[PDB]
Amino acid sequence: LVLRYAARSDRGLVRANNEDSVYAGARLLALADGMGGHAAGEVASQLVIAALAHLDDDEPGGDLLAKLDAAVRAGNSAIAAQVEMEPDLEGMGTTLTAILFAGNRLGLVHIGDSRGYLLRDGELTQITKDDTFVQTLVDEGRITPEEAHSHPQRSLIMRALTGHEVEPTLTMREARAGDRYLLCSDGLSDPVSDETILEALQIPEVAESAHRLIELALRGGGPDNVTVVVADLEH
Ligand SMILES: [Mn+2]
Ligand SMILES: [Mn+2]
Ligand SMILES: [Mn+2]
Repeated sequence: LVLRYAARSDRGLVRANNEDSVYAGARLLALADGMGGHAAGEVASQLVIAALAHLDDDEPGGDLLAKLDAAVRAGNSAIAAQVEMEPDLEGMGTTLTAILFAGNRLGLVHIGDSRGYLLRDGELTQITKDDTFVQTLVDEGRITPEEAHSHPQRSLIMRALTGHEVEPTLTMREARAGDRYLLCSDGLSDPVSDETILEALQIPEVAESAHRLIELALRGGGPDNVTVVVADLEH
């Protein structure tokens, strides 16, 4: 199995700079939505993606999940070390969603409100859980999935890599030929619904699909940095 991918990142129409970072290679897809004043979010997302990049070089083998886990923790430690060197960066952090492929298996690591999706046999499923305030309220039965869509704090992030102790979610999944994956920052999914994302993901060529996702986000106002990685598994 091989990966045919397209990655696209845009500042949007509002923000002064782009604090999303993204990696896409032969076996690793990774997306980090950074935050922090004075472009410190660029630093956090860069540091975490750089720590994961080496996972692209070799077949993971036995402990694919432990290797993903170690890379994420190494990125988180790099943030802590960078804050030590320049204490004015305190507060900076980033989400991370990444998939590492190994034949008919993949490892998924996730923290924050970036998203991973699978499109398989015409059906779209979100394979990550949002660390947002509305997700906390849904888990407690305080609101319904429907009221979450209009809640003023619906994009509010509750957990991220900030250089402190963290436990990201690690999942092993089955991967199939014909699958299409999407990684995205909340700059896509805040303005664009899953119904619309699905239509864009059925565009045959991966680069045209990714372009369309960015276009739709910008048509919804482009309030945030928007980043996507669209990838196909083929024979
Ligand atoms: Mn950001
Ligand atoms: Mn958000
Ligand atoms: Mn964002």
